[PDB]
Formats: sequence, structure tokens, C-alpha cells
Amino acid sequence: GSLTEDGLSYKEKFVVRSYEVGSNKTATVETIANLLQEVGCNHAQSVGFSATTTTMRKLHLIWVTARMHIEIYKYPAWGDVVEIETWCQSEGRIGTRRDWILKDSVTGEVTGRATSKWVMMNQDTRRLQKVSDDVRDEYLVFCPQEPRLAFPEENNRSLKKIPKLEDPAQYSMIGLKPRRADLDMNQHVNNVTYIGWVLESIPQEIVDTHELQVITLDYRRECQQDDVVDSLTTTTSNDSQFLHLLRLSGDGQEINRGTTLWRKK
Amino acid sequence: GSLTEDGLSYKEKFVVRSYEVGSNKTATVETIANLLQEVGCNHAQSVGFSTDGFATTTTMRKLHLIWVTARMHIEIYKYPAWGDVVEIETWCQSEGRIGTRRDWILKDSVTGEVTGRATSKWVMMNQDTRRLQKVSDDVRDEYLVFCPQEPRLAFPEENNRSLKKIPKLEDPAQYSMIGLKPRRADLDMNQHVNNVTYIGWVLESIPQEIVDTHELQVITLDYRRECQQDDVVDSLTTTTSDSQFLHLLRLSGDGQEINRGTTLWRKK
Ligand SMILES: Nc1cc(F)ccc1C(=O)O
Ligand SMILES: Nc1cc(F)ccc1C(=O)O
Ligand SMILES: Nc1cc(F)ccc1C(=O)O
Ligand SMILES: Nc1cc(F)ccc1C(=O)O
Repeated sequence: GSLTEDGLSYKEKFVVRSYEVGSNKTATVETIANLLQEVGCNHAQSVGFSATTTTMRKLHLIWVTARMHIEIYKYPAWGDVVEIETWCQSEGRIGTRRDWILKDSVTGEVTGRATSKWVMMNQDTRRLQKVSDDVRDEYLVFCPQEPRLAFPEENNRSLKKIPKLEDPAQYSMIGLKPRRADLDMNQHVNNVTYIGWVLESIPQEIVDTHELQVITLDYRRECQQDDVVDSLTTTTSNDSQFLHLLRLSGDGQEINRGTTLWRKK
Repeated sequence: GSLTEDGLSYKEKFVVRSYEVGSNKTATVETIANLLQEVGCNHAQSVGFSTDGFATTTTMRKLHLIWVTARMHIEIYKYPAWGDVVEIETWCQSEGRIGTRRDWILKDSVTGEVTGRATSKWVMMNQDTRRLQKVSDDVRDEYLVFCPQEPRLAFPEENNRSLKKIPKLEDPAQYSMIGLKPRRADLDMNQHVNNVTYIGWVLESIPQEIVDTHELQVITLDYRRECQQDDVVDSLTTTTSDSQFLHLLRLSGDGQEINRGTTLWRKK
């Protein structure tokens, strides 16, 4: 991978692997989300970051994902090459946004797009806050100055408030626990694991006959290594829509909420 | 990747990704086992077994047969760091008509030093009935021409760890992780639990104090029975000793053994 000519975006090609595909021999959405994270991390490395700035490290601040929105038009097949371009944009005092564009490396067609909202958090107190002027000045030089949105519609085609699923849920997967492979290098549960846990409660008949087109996921709290999660889903709807909720079974504390849109194959 | 000069082995380079590394910023053994599967699959494609099957041959597809791991043995001397390039060479060889073996050699791409070695044994399973069967003469004849004729072993030395018989762990186990269940990401393209998931499940019962102070050097894992998508697994471990452990994976519903193995850990 490499920064683009103007140094304001980053591109990388990936060859879809045997273990990265599902039953239809195309990449799973969790493989797509892993590749989004990888190209994002390579972009941060290319501009000198490690995603904190010098001022952020001094004040004990970290970036944390508040929302993830992914839309897939075609999933790349096993052995296909997918090219991903990523960039970051300032949202003033609110936080930052990272967008992605997936393309078929052979035809150049846009096969998918994604957007994510990031907020600042004190690493000690775990409390969110607004971005100061000094933090903003350290990374604004790495962002396009004029707006560049992956989703012109509303910077995610579901900017809407995701409501909280009401008990009883229509479907569920109870007692989900992370294993050591679900942890990142900092010993925290990888953000993509939560996508897998949401999708565990979708009925098999839908998975076998439909393809996932859209996923919007809010991140509220983290699941720790010793926590246990319940995944709850209710149909809200050729197209099938679902409302999702992830909560800790120990006390019912919400960790994530989301929505999914599926299209009949 | 590409076939080697004589066309009897295959090589591929991999750049270690951010999410593929553990606490010390080096590749996990589950990432290594995933790369072993990937280079094996690319070797199958390079010799004419297309992406319409999971490295199965024409006769296998016709008879509804798939590949099944019987044993996996991996030895790591140095784990590649995040962003490092590891080169893996793989080859296949029949052991008369009793075994089908796939071996691997892992190397530092720049210096050429051997950083790891692995060996595996394979049998076939009917994808519908799930009944196992040894590799048949017709299936063998389809890939024999792509295998080295003279013996070629990742572990040629006498009394090497790869040939060790593994005993069955006695109850009570010293340590355990109970109630492990696969999720959809643990399934391969044939909707079976991926062989690497069992490696993760074995290692789940290792205590944190060992993980924090030691590095995994050797893992030998026998595969006796498959864990189905609706099964629940208990992972049991006992210290046999460097630290050595004896492992057992069994279904919690009836105690049926699915795997047994051993691990060797070196102090940091
Ligand atoms: N993890 C999943 C679960 C489903 F039910 C369907 C798709 C996926 C996926 O990761 O693509
Ligand atoms: N804010 C950023 C913008 C970029 F383009 C790349 C990295 C960061 C970061 O904060 O790590
Ligand atoms: N999955 C693991 C669990 C452990 F306890 C130690 C190492 C690994 C690994 O995958 O390398
Ligand atoms: N059995 C094999 C031997 C090779 F040399 C390469 C591929 C296979 C296979 O079964 O896919």
C-alpha cells in the first residue's frame, strides 16, 4: 500500500484468502471490516501516527469508534483482488470520521463503501470529550480540506437514531464469549468481533437465502475479556431488515445497537 | 506465490497484518496456521484444482468427498513481527497408501533463515454422510505427478517430536475452559468448523501466567472427531513437565473426545 499522489488518502490491494470466505466463496463482511481496519492502520503508520498524536499521548487521550456503517454491492470472490482507498476527515470539536471505498481491481467498479465516526476518550477515566484546537492542528494536515464523503446522502445511509430493541426479542444467541483470537495487540476485544456477535442472532434461513447489503453499528461500551454477551435480533420489515442489540448477560448493560438490511440472492 | 523451479513445491510471501499479531506484536500461532492453509490452497490452484472446491480434486468433487485434517504439528523458532515478510514453502507427499502428508517450511524473507516448520496428515470424508475414508487410489493418481518422488520431510531427523503418540488426559484436569462454541466466522467454505479453531480452543485452557511469561514453541494436535456447528466443547489441560502440557478437547454433551494434543512453551 501507499499514500496517494497528494498524500491525503491511502490505497492498498488485498488478495481474498481461503479462510476469509463464506459458503458462497465470497469474502464475509467480517473479512471486509478486518481489511478496513488494516488499511486504516497502514494509513496512520504512513503519516507518523501510532491513532494518537503527541498532544493526545501527553493528555492520556485515545480515539474510540462511536459508529460503523458499511454498504456492500458485491463481495469479492476467493482469489480476487480488492483495492481499498481510505481517508480521514475532521468534524471539528465532535471528533473525526474515517471513510473507505472498495473497488474491483480488474474493472475499477465500486463494489462497496464505508464510513465510521470516532470520538476522543481519556484512557484512564474512560470519559468522552470534545477535540481541542491543539489536537485538531496535529492531524488536519493529513486530511483533505474540502469535504470528501463516501456517502453523499448523509455521511452514512442511516444517520438516523437506532432505537433500543424491546424485550422480548424475536431471535437470540446467548452466552457469547471472546477467545484469545478475538483480542487485539493491546488485549482489548477487536471491533470486528462485535459485528460477528450481532450476526450470530440472524436465523440460518435468512443467511442461506439472502446477502447482507447494509450494516450500521453503534458502539456504546466495550466487552472485556471475562465478559459474556447476549445477541438479540427482531425483524423490522425481497428485502429483510433487522434491529439488533448486544448486551452483557451479567447485568444487561448495553454494549452495542445496530441495524442490518438483507437482499434475497 | 509460485511453483518452484521443479514444479514439485510452492512458495508464497505474506506481510504480517495489524490484527494478526498478539501482545508482543508478533504473529499468533493461529495466524501462522491460517497462512499454512492459504499457501496450501494456492498450491492446489497452481496445479489445476480450481476455486470451485476447497482444494479438492475432480474425482473428489464427483464422489462428494472433502479433505479432513487428522493431525497437525507446528514448530516456531521466531514469530514474524507486525509488517515483516514471511516466506512459506509447501509440498505434498503420499506415504505409500497409508498417509497423505502436507509439509511446510517458514523462512525470514530477507535472510533466508528457517523460522518455523510444520507437518500434517489428511484423510477424506464424504461431505453428506460425514463418514471418513483413507485417500483412495483414484484420488491419489490425480495429484501424484505434482509430488516429489523421493522422500522429502519438513522433519527428517530421527525421534523428532512430529511422530510422538499422544496419551489421553485423565480426569481431573489441572486447568479448563468450558462451554466453547463456534460462531459463523469459525466455519470454512464447506460449513465445517475450520481446523485452526481447534488450535484456538486447545490454547484457551492455558493459564494467563504462562501466556504472559512464555512463548509457544511446539504444538501437536490429533483430530479424532469434528465439532459440529451446534456442539459445545470443553478444553482441558494438565502440566506434564520449558513447560509442557497435555490437552484434551471433548464435547460437553456426552464427553466424546474430538481432539488430543501437546504444547511446549519456552520462558521469555
Ligand atoms: N458473520 C456472518 C454471519 C452471518 F449470518 C452472515 C454473514 C456473516 C459475515 O461475516 O459475512
Ligand atoms: N487523524 C488522522 C488522520 C489521518 F489521515 C491519519 C491518521 C490520523 C490519526 O489520528 O491517527
Ligand atoms: N491462541 C493463543 C492462545 C494462547 F494462550 C497463546 C497463544 C495463542 C496464539 O494463537 O498464538
Ligand atoms: N493433494 C494435493 C497435492 C498437491 F501437490 C497439490 C494439491 C493437492 C490437493 O489435494 O489440492
